[PDB]
Amino acid sequence: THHYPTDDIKIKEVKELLPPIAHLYELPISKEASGLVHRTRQEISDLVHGRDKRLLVIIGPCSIHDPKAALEYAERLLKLRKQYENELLIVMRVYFEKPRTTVGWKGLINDPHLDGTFDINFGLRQARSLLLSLNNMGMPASTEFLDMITPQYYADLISWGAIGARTTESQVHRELASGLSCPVGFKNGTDGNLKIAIDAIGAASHSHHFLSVTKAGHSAIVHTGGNPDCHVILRGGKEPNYDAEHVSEAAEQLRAAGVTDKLMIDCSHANSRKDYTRQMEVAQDIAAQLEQDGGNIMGVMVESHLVEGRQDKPEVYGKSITDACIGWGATEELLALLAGANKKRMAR
Amino acid sequence: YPTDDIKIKEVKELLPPIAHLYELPISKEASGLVHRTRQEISDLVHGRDKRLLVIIGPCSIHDPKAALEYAERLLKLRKQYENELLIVMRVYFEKPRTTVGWKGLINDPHLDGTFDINFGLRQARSLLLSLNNMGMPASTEFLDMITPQYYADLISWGAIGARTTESQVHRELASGLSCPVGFKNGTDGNLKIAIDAIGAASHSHHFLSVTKAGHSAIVHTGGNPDCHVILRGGKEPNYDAEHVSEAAEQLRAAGVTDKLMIDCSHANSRKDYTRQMEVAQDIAAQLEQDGGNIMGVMVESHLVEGRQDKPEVYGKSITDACIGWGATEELLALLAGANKKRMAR
Amino acid sequence: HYPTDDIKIKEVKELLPPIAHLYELPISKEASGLVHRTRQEISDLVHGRDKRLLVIIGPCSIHDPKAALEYAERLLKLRKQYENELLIVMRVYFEKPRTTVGWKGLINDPHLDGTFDINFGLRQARSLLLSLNNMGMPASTEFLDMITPQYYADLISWGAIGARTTESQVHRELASGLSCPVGFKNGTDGNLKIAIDAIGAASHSHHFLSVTKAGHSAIVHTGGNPDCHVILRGGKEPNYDAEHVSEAAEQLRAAGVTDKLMIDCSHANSRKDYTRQMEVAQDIAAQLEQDGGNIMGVMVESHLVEGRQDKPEVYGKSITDACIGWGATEELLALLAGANKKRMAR
Amino acid sequence: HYPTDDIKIKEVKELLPPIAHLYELPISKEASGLVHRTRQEISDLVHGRDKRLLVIIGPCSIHDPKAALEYAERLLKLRKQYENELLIVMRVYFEKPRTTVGWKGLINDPHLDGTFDINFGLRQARSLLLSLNNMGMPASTEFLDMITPQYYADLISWGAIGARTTESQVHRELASGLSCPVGFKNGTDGNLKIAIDAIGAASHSHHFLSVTKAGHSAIVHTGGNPDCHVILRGGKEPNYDAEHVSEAAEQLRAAGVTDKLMIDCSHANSRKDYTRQMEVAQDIAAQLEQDGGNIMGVMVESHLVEGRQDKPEVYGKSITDACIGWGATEELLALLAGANKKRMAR
Ligand SMILES: N[C@@H](Cc1ccccc1)C(=O)O
Ligand SMILES: N[C@@H](Cc1ccccc1)C(=O)O
Ligand SMILES: N[C@@H](Cc1ccccc1)C(=O)O
Ligand SMILES: N[C@@H](Cc1ccccc1)C(=O)O
Ligand SMILES: [Cl-]
Ligand SMILES: [Cl-]
Ligand SMILES: [Cl-]
Ligand SMILES: [Mn+2]
Ligand SMILES: [Mn+2]
Ligand SMILES: [Mn+2]
Ligand SMILES: [Mn+2]
Repeated sequence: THHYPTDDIKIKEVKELLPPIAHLYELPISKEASGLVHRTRQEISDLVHGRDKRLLVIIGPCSIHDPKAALEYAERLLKLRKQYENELLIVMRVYFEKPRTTVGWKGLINDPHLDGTFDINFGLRQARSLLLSLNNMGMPASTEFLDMITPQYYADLISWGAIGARTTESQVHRELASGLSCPVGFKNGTDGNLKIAIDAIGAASHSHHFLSVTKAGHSAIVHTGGNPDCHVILRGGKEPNYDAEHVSEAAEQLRAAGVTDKLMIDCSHANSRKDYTRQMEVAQDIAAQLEQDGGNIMGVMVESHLVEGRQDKPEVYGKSITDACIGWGATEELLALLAGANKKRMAR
Repeated sequence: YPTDDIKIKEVKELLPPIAHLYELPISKEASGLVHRTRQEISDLVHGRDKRLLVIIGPCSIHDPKAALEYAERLLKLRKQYENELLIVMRVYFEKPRTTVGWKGLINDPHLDGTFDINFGLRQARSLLLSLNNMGMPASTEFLDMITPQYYADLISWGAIGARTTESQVHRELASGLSCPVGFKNGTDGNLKIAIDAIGAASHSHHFLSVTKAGHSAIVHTGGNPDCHVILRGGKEPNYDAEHVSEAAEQLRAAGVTDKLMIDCSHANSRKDYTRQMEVAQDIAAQLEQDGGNIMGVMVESHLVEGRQDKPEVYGKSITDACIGWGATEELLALLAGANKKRMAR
Repeated sequence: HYPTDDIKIKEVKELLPPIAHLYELPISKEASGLVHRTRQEISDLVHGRDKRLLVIIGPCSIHDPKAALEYAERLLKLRKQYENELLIVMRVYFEKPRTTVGWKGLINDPHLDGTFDINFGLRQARSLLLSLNNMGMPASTEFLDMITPQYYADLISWGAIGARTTESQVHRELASGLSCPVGFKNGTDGNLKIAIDAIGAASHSHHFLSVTKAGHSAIVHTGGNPDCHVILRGGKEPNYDAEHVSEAAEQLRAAGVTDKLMIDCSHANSRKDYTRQMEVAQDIAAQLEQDGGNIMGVMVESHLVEGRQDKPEVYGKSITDACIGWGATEELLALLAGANKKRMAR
Repeated sequence: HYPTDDIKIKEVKELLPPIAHLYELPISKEASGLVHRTRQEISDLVHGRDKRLLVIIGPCSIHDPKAALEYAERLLKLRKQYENELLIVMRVYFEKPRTTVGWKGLINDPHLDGTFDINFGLRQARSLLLSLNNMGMPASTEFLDMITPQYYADLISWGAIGARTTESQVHRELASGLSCPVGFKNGTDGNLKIAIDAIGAASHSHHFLSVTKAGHSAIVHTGGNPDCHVILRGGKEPNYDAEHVSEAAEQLRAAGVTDKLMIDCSHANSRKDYTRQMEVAQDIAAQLEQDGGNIMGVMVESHLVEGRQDKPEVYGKSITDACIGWGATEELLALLAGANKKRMAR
């Protein structure tokens, strides 16, 4: 050439996203939602720092692919949230995407129509809409943040947030966490590395900068204040790491690092060895721990839907199309089991 | 009750990419150097050419004057060894860290906690343009999904670091970077995350970023066919023939390019800069014997050797310790001679 | 350091960008067909290819979307009724420029209380414009600035540049890039030269500054607008009569631009008296019956209820210039249709 | 789906936001001081708190920054020499509006070749404006649209709204938020009322659409500009003489706005003849000697070299309106200095 091309050589298309502010204008957080979010955050902070011995329970589908079923799930769960409010602090898992190495559906935000149309403007509007409806009905929500831009669209509706095993060591994700309004859980690494999560809590506690967009949708540098409400999530690795031996080892490491030694345990994913029928075993092991001692457990995580298992196409209502989940009946047993176990712990 | 930006001190709009692009447009010559160098590196990744890519330079740039002088010296050697080595300057603006400390030239250019990013972005672009204009291609690590909009048009080779190789969004980024991309193996030696990254990054993805004009955007990528692995050590170093052979088998097994890069520094030197030469000597011996799966090396080098906590000495690192200029001359002559023998078979 | 920037500015507030409104209110297929078709139909009148009369008719200003829609439903019946003689397009002006303090219109101040809720005002304007086209009623508007068109010009079948801006270079540059045909009003005191010059200017390629659909400062490069014409709206004295029309047509021909024009029955032509709009229309009818070859359109200020009021108390009654009511509007349209039917039969 | 959007648009491209230019060319302390003081000094003249004569003087249009700066160096000596009698501010206008095709000025088309490199034009305009303020020469300009002021109004000590836009509502809204004092020109044909009306309007709070310094669609809420005044530039006939000044003053007083005004020596007051600016100046000088209490300023079109040329071949000679040369400028300023020196004895 004269001028050889060097910009966007491997880019098919860049399209504007509607700014966060457009979504916020259509769907402003209500007074009720605001109160629920503010309260639930403070309450979760109390658990993280050992000021309250109630058990945080992040529970719900692996991924949200159908708002209607999410809203029905929320209705059922709400009754249990209330029933168990003295023993457990129940928050719905509302993740819009499962990260994956191979190609496949990129979730409800990226691809709301489930057909590779990538209608993100729609997806983001749908995602905000659901999160607002959840908070309005009295069901707080949690989610995993996969990038540094989506939080501007709906983090104001999030009571608890996660950074996944594949990004816990990522500098920029730690930076993000240090500025999220909600408490944040850092999952241990894919193969069980706990150190990255312990390091992440220390890092995310401090002030940081990272790049994102303003609510008006423009390139921005963000200066964080630190997030003092971070904690570990044990989700297994090569072997599961839910039992008392592992919880006690993690707590030693946490204390040795001088960060909170209250942690959360995932009943699904690697701790269930990718088998949804084993989540109850994990919970039952956690129940047992809480009865004997369990001083370092502040939370658990469970993959649960209306209907159990999984499907590869979205044919059955309330049935996951990502990781398999325990159905509603087992959800009822699992929660009873945890509430009764924790009732005793709080009394001791 | 407030629920938004509870833990945010400030959100500040940046000058858009178009502003920096207006002040510092890529020149014709620089676009040719970038275009050519990218293809040349693609040829190494895909086994078309047997020159050895050498990504060499400071751990991190904290002073552009010293980087330009470094580049001037390096350029003569890039030219001298062009039939055996494809020399490209390491121009990394930041070293990621867990503890508190300096966040690099882009984030904090004045080295004083002022975080003058607009200036940092300008200075980074300015340096990269100057380097390309003098004949020196540049390489960098991309730590997020927005900075590439400011200066990726000037980068001939990019890296994704050990701590981000497994991150989905960073792989999605890699899938639309105009340059070839190296993925580093995990902090403790995990090669699979890099092998998976190359696979993921060869496909078309979507990720969020900004347009050149600074507006929140969705990016639809075409996939990046020119990705490869970088061996940078783990619990043990992984630079030797035995580790190379195992990585190459796993790469072939995965159906991705089995040509890789070996970092002489970081966890392969185990943070002793004086051990880089020893790693390079082992690499040289591999190239002389066979070394068919090696397409490149990485070396942390500066004008003056070692490191210092404050930028007192000119041309000396304030992040990881580097070999100095004399050792650099020796290492490059060494690798040139060894690869000459490889290429002749 | 002394401050020198924004010294007399209370506030600068970023708006929602056009793309935000366009996403909530995309133009429908049906509204697109109507807009596209009506612009071409008007082009054909402007250039003498069709002899139907363009009738820009409706409220002085829109202050109540409900009444606007009711007005449209009634007007639609007549648009259809007279479609062989008249091309009826609804007047949908959101603001009346004024010199003194007062309401700045439905876009700038939709709540009519000086809250200046512009985001709401732009949304409601777009929404009203979309509902109008969807029911079969094309819309017309005056563009007062260079940024508002990005929010709703896609919904506009005919656009005006008023007496106070016809001579404005930047408004001529705007007109040169508007998707719709454009009418330029003669000056406040009757100056026609500014409108003739405007047509010439607007037919050529220009640049002017605005925003992109995403809301970013932009330079706009236009193709030129071949479908501009003049609008006679009076001055010191009215200029609607055959003798004024005749002279304006000669001056248009001498400038090498279209000698087909529009006559406003209202404003300075009615001497600010809405009960004279019918007399102007009667004079126009008499011209169309005799010859009237240079008339391609008329403008009428019309509402559900006649007159004007200071506060919006009575439903369907103007809060800006006094308009004829619905009954008078039926008579005025019958008169014009009847006169033009005869013109078209020659 | 028929197309309805941007049908007659060739291209919309982003403009660098104001903040990009402000980052590269921040106002200096010195320039901020000069601007601040000069604006204050001019408001004093507008309201008759001081009796020095504002002289807006310089090229019709800027097409070459080098000549502009050279011109400024020469003017600076006389600005200093006459500082007790005259307040000399350089005319730094980047474009002359026109009806026919031709050069669209230094901002729109800095390369004088039809390439419309507007980013470069805005940059060059701000650059020149900053250099002028830094050397000690304050600057004045005409604002043609609602966006360009965001790029350099912080460097402007006096602004003009031209004859073709004085009646424009949006341009009055702009004026009401401009940090400098503003002169409104009488109409093209001599109409003074639009300018008197403009002063009233611009004194109040208004809204208008523009962009934020960051380059995004915005609504601007202004505070009102108390420092507006009329500029008499002729029309149907020259309006520089004592009788016309007296009529204008009476009319200003009746509208309850400042009866201090500016008289343009050029344009229609010179009958388009650059050799008559000295004659107008002489008439003004005789008024200042006798009484001239309503005069607060004059405008003059002046360059290094007299006359005009179609192509920018000769250095320092206008390619728009013909100007007096540097020699006649020296004579014209000495004349006005001496006459106002006498006026100031009363
Ligand atoms: N708005 C986020 C914080 C954030 C700001 C800016 C960018 C990204 C995230 C929260 O309230 O948690
Ligand atoms: N501009 C980048 C690709 C990219 C586009 C958009 C966002 C991020 C990265 C390149 O040429 O490599
Ligand atoms: N979008 C307008 C033209 C326009 C573009 C940009 C700014 C202003 C107006 C139309 O289609 O008529
Ligand atoms: N910045 C201008 C005022 C202004 C603001 C916004 C838009 C246009 C003009 C000044 O200081 O005079
Ligand atoms: Cl934008
Ligand atoms: Cl656009
Ligand atoms: Cl602003
Ligand atoms: Mn899952
Ligand atoms: Mn390093
Ligand atoms: Mn009216
Ligand atoms: Mn002139």
